[PDB]
Amino acid sequence: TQQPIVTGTSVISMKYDNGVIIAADNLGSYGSLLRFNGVERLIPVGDNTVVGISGDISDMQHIERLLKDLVTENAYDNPLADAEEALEPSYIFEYLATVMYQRRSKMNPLWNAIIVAGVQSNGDQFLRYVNLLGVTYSSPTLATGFGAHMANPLLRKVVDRESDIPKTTVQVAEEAIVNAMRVLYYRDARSSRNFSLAIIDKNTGLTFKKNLQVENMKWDFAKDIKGYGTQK
Amino acid sequence: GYDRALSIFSPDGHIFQVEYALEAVKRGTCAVGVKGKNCVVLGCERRSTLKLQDTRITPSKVSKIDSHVVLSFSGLNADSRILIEKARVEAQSHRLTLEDPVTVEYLTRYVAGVQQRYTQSGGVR
Amino acid sequence: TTIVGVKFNNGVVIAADTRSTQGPIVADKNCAKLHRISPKIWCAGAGTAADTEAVTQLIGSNIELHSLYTSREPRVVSALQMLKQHLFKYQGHIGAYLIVAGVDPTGSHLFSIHAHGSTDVGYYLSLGSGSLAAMAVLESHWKQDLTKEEAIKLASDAIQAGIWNDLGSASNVDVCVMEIGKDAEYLRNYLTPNVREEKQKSYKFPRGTTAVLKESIVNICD
Amino acid sequence: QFNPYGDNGGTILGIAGEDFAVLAGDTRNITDYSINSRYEPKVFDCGDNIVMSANGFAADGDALVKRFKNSVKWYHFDHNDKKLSINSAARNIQHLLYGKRFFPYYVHTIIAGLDEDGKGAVYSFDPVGSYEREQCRAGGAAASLIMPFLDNQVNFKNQYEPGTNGKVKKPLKYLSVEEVIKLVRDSFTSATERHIQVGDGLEILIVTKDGVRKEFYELKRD
Amino acid sequence: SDPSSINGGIVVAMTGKDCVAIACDLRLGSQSLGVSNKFEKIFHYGHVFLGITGLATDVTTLNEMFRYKTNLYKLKEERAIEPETFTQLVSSSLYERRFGPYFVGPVVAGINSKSGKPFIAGFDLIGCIDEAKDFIVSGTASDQLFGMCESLYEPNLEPEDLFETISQALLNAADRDALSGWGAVVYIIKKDEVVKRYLKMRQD
Amino acid sequence: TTTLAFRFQGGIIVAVDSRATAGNWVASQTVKKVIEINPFLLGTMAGGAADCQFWETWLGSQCRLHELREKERISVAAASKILSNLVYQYKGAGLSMGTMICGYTRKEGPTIYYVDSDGTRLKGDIFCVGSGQTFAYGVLDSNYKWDLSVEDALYLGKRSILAAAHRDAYSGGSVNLYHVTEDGWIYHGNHDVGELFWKVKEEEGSFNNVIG
Amino acid sequence: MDIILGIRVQDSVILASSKAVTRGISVLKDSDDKTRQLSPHTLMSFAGEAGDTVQFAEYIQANIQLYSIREDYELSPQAVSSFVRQELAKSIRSRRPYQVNVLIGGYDKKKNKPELYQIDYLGTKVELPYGAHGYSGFYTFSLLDHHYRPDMTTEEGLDLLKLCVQELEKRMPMDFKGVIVKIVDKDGIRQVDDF
Amino acid sequence: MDIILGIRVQDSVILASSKAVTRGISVLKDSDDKTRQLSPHTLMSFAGEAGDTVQFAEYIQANIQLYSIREDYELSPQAVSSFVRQELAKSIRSRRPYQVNVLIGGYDKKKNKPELYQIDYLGTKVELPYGAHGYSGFYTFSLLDHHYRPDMTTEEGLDLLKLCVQELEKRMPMDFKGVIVKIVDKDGIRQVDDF
Amino acid sequence: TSIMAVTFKDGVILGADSRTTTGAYIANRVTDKLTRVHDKIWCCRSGSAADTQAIADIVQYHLELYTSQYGTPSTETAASVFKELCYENKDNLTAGIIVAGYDDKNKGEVYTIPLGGSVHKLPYAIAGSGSTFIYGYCDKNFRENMSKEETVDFIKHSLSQAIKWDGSSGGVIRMVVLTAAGVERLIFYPDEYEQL
Amino acid sequence: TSIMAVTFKDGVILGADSRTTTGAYIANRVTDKLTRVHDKIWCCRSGSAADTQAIADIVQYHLELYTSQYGTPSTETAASVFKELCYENKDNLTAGIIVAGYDDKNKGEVYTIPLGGSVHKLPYAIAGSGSTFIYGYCDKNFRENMSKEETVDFIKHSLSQAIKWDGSSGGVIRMVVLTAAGVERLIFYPDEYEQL
Ligand SMILES: [Mg+2]
Ligand SMILES: [Mg+2]
Ligand SMILES: [Mg+2]
Ligand SMILES: [Mg+2]
Ligand SMILES: [Mg+2]
Repeated sequence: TQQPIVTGTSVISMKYDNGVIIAADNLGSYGSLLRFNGVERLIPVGDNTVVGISGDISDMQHIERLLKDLVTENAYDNPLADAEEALEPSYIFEYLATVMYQRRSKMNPLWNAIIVAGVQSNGDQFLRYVNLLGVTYSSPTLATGFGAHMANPLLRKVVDRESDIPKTTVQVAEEAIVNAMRVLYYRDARSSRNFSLAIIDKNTGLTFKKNLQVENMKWDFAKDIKGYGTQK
Repeated sequence: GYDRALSIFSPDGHIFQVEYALEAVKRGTCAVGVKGKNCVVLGCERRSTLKLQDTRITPSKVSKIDSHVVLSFSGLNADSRILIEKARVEAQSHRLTLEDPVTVEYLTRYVAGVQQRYTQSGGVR
Repeated sequence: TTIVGVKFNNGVVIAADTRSTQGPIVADKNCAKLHRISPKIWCAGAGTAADTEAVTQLIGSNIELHSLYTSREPRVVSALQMLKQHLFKYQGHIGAYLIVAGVDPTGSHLFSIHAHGSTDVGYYLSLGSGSLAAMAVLESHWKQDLTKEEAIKLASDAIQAGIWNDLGSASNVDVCVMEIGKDAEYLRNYLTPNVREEKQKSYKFPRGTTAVLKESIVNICD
Repeated sequence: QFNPYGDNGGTILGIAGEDFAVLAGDTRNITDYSINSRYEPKVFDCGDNIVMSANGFAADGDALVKRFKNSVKWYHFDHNDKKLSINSAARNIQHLLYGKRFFPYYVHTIIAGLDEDGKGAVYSFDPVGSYEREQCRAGGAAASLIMPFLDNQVNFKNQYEPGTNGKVKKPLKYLSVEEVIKLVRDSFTSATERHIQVGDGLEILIVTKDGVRKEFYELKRD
Repeated sequence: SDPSSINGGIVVAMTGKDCVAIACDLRLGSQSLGVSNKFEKIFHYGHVFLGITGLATDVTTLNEMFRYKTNLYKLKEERAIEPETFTQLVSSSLYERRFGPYFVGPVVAGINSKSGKPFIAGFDLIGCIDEAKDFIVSGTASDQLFGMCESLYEPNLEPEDLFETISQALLNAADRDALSGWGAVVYIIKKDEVVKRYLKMRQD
Repeated sequence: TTTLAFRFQGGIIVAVDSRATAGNWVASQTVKKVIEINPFLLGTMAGGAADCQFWETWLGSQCRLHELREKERISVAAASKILSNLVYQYKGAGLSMGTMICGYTRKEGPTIYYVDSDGTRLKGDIFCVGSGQTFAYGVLDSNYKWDLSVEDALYLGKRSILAAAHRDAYSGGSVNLYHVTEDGWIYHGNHDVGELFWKVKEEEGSFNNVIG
Repeated sequence: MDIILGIRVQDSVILASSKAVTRGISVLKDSDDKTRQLSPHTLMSFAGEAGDTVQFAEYIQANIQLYSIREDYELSPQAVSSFVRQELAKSIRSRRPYQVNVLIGGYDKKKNKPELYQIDYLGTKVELPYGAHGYSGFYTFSLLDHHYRPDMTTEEGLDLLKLCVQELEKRMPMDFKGVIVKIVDKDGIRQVDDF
Repeated sequence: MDIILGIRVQDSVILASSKAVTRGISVLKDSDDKTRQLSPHTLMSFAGEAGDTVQFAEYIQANIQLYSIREDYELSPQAVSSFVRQELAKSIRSRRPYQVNVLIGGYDKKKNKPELYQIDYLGTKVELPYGAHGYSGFYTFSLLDHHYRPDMTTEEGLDLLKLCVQELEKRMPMDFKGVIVKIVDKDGIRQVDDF
Repeated sequence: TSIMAVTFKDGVILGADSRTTTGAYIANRVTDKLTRVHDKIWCCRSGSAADTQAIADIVQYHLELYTSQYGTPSTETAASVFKELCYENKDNLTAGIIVAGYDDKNKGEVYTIPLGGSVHKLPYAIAGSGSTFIYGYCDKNFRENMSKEETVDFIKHSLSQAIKWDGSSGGVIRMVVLTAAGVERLIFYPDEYEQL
Repeated sequence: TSIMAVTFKDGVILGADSRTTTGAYIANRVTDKLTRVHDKIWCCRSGSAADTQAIADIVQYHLELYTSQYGTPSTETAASVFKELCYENKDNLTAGIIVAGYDDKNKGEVYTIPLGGSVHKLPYAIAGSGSTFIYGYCDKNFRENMSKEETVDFIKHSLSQAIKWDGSSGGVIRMVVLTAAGVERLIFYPDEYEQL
């Protein structure tokens, strides 16, 4: 048993017709102190998987090393490590999910909420969640922390059920994700303007975008707001 | 720990350490058991090569395992004490858990089991 | 519960869902959560249900008496000031959280009020367990100088976000529109789901199924 | 302090017919007032004509199903591909559960299938392994809402034959698979209306001598 | 310890076509111990019926209080109180004990003598009105009652059909509650006749 | 819960209720609170359901191994002590068990041992365990005799559970009856308390306080 | 205090109350009368917290005696029981509640009927054919449920009461030092001096 | 368990132990023998936590019986008591201590003297002319301090014991259902079947 | 919350962020924490919003009644009324208030009233959760008798950093300028102050 | 405690105060919080003195054994060893450590290891109770590729303010300069830095 110290907020994601998108801001908070501003919380595994992690950053860095070690280990005595016997999103998730549930069962959890996003060998989209309790679930849209409360409602307006996925393009999906990140910046006190976004497409592969910023913000209406009731 | 297999099979299918243990029994003083209609008698030989012995305190050849069962033996005297102690402990353990004293057959089966165990355990004769 | 308030060019609109729960159990599928303080000052609340209703009626009562005394139509700042001072006095033991909206001779207003007695001003506000689902929709689409039509749409879309995504929010959408210089128009069940459930069975029993020991006429007349 | 447990909501229902058995459950997964998934399967085909659901804390539920499926695999390996009977599976699950008696699987487990005489069978477990063969058993969030209805409509409790006035009970006539599926759908439709954790979808697994079949029905999403 | 579940018991009310029904179990207990099988929880003031579940001392106290208040109401108003008006009186009376409440779950049932409209209403222990068209439930088996009522209920039932529906709702709900049962009473209420029926049920 | 067991001329009568509750919620009315350890030995369920089920099933496995090894029926004394010694090892860990181990052997005759999760092992003639034990004891104590017939003894045990099922909120559902003889136990059926109550009331004239 | 029982038969009400007074470690008295006569045909037995029991009982006694003098009339048992219930219901939300449980046994001279009321410290009133407080009912109700008849004589009620006390003396852990038994009928209140 | 008394007279040791076994609300048994014979001339009575009492007693009994067989000799009461004290002293710093208090009454055949040892669950041993555990001594020691004589007969010890039990039955709140009395002398151990 | 008040040559300027949080949720991102208790006496509020609003409303009432009887009150008088409420009700309040005002006789004045109800007259004052991160910056960069533009820059830069590090602070930067010329409201948006 | 490490053109400089408190009592006013784990790899310690001394001693041991086998370790390697101890024993440690070192290949590097056991490579780092007060100042005044004299001034000014506001910080300002030229120790007394 512990308590999280340096933490990362929401990770948000969704499926679209040819793949998945995932995003997370670049902040590492120390309680109410916005201590670290250059933290990458999206960690790619090969060219077909991206693992987005929220929660305790020290545990994230540990998981990051486990994934790095997983790639090394898979390459051992494996002539098809860059082909048929390459790591799949489903392999990477199941491994993490096993670790997370084992850790909670020893009453020593990895204080995280994780979303594994990727594309399988057969082109199928993969998107599944796991947290410190070892709880797992899948959905067309997935989000952690504040994103679960604010991002999911917005993303579910685009893909409300399974049948909406083929109808959703990457431009529409990315647009919805980018808007959700803006909304979270407005309303989450532990968020930052800077974020990373990753797209895993079955045709164009893995596109990793760093140093993105929340833009087109509405603040002008603040000038007219005066007092808290009677003040003019 | 010392794990050496002392009791092993020979080409002719004999375990010599067990057979040589019988030769130790052959050397031991004679013991005899006879059961009547309403009694059992245990007779034991005392070799008279040892006089000046104190018969009050010298270990007697027949030992009570419980108030209703006795054990006599032929062979190594020191070895017999280990079996007698184990049998006595088991007799009390039986009374404690089953709430009934051991049958003569049960006590025999236990002692015999200990003897067998020492014929296929490592590091023991 | 999901409640929103949205300001527009010449008025204000307040909206709410209609689910009323006892914990995880639903008691009323069509609760009217939109209330009156005065004819053109409406409110809706979350928290302790009896406290939101009781505090609305009490201030509404005094607002009426005040309006009569002063020969003036009641102001939203008056409902606001009377509410917060009452709630503050009780240090949040009256679990009343409200969104208060209305028009008066001064203009159109939108306030949120919290159990401990703090108030807020805004052009769009949300409240209840569905507050975050609603605010996500409001932060995505609210703009300055909305028309009455746009503001009703934004408000009811914000409630829908709560209905679908919040377990404590469900069923229908109630709306009340307070435009300046007009009568406030209250739109009960402004949105309903189309379609109606039909069960596989009818459970209507055969008569005489229940066993009975006694019968008697109850004298209800004097 | 770290809480190793959680509640993912959900409601499941197992009914044993004369020559069949069903095990149903909603497809909604939740924490607190949020929806995690509208479709997250909860009832599983575990092989050898056995269906299983472990409702409550989904991490423990997934672990237990995973371990039992594994136990079926090793039962075949160890006993010449012998078919694991429903009664043997039940006793096996008791041991899986009781092995964690002092750090339990926070779940209410139900399995369904056919016994060795071809008759329908449902077994119900508590979190630490106590079990019983039953005819009808609801588990999870809305179990208290469903079971009284089932006592009334499956076992005809409190129902007497008209004209006799409580002297003759309603006879217990056998129900068909189609009749049972109606009671299941109506049970979940009612539960969805009055319980906030129940909704989204209903997946039923039917077990006969011909094998395992699935049926899916939508539920309200609010 | 929990005051609302020391004595046990349940009340349910339903609306039908030109009629209302209200029903209750007869148990009073001290936790596990059954004390009385004749503790009726439904009372009436004129043509307005009030069922009360919860802590039995408060049930008795509130009955006496509402008899008190409806009697004075009648003397002054020169007419019997109506269900809608009484509902507000119950709400008012409960909320005046906001920070020292009666541990009860009241249920009002009746027909307006002037409009002929059937009426039911429920309250939490501090007066929040639940104003539902179909049915109102209360007591230690309220979950069970919600389940029964949601599935068994259909609108516009005739008086004698409504009797069967509400009776089966109560009975089967009570049989899944340890602290409810030991007998049951059902009131069928029409504009100018009320029938009271005692049900036969298991006594465990 | 209400369970009882008593010794008499014809052996042992075992009678239990069938109700299981989780708070006020009645989880089941069809619970088997008599565990058939083997064809000669019975155990009652009270306290923890899993604890009683699991360890009394395990007890049957130990009794079976005993008679394989010793070629003789296990005594009720020895069987009961296997269970009491086991739970005593777990003492403090949180097992919950209140059971009567009932049997009829040659050397002992009809024998009952109350075994309990804090290590208690008591031999006796009459035992009653559960939330409704006090109600059952009253009927038992005032009507018990050694020279009861098997028929009258069965009824007494049935009537004593009924008494408890009526007054105790957490007891009821149905009554399960068993008669333990030297040649093994004999099941004497499941009796719905609902139907039993009215039947007994009429035939016996008891429960005048209740209207029927 | 500990055991207080009551049984209403054909023509009378019988109250049985334990004699022991225990203060922690020692039994200070074995002849305590846990009852007060409220009026010639109304008797109240009591049990609960030390001090509060007698204070409450004597307070009720005084109020009923005052009423009897003012009106030159004996209140009905039902009226007395309703008065007592209100006092206890009032008490439960007080600064320091009376922790007292009572049984009221009276003979209504107007209706010519015995009546037994059971009221707990919360103000929970019930009219019964037989009643008790504390754990007393747990041991005795199964016997009363079996043997009770509404047409029992006073002698039959006493015999059934003996059976109840015998079961209490067998299965109760505490020594309550026997019971004092009193009968309430049309002729008033009298104590059975041999029990 | 509850009351265990002991008194050493001229030529014997008398142990009196209550018969009741109470599990919370009900008295489950009224004929329980809270004693074990450790050897022909040594008896141990016990009281304490449920389960631990009998488990400890039977464990001691087995160990002494084992010693008796191995050496064909009966240990002196003093030796048996020292063994028991060590086991309890060992137990008190264990993971889960035996919560058992004992009295050891024995006749030393070598010295031709009766001996009574009192040992509590901590391993606190004392040799006494008379002893008890729990609250038993609070009621009885004033009577024993007054009447006791080291030259008392067995019959006089039994009469003094009756007086002690009578005082316990009067002032103790709990019903301990009488006592089983056993005498330990040169001829061994016997039970007084009428007390 | 990040609030400050700074005296300068021509008077005094109050500054504040606009973020109001309930845990990690931003309940209001456009809050006005600069409140008017008299024409040229304003305050910056920190702590319980309910408490600081209630206090400010009472003070505004007291100064309105004061003005009706004795004419325009001094900034010191306003601070005293604040202090009296905060000190006497210290057990039931969580309020940290900075009082700033302009007289013609006294010019710009700043009073800070921390949790206990003590009063401290200062050249400038900082308060709120975000103030902790700018004690060093403000101490190094403050000068007496700055110009209006320098003081606006000083406050803008200071609160920019407070917002940068404190998650409880954010939104826009509001300011109120108090001089002989009158009362001027200023607002600065994220895209302006974040790039400083 | 007030500690910091700053990279500059020629390498890196560590800085620290010298105050060690037991409650409000200053148990040591001349503490050396700049500790050497290798020739040109030093660290700044914050948190439990017992824990940070124990950790530093173990690290010094590990790097000594590393050097005997594999030659001079990198600053990254030193940080990893620190992290490994801090992360794996996070339940039983209260340590906040800044690691600074000079390679010829990598030049000046700074790693901060906060409470949880995470590692963060930064241009400069601040830590300790007094760091809170200089987040604003340090962010505004830090530049990359400063000169030795500029970096000394930056650290001197920064810790001067941290000491000014934090009661847990004080005494002298110690500094250690790590360059290709070698290792230089600096000390600055109160009469020097208080007047800045
Ligand atoms: Mg729902
Ligand atoms: Mg919803
Ligand atoms: Mg019931
Ligand atoms: Mg019952
Ligand atoms: Mg910020």
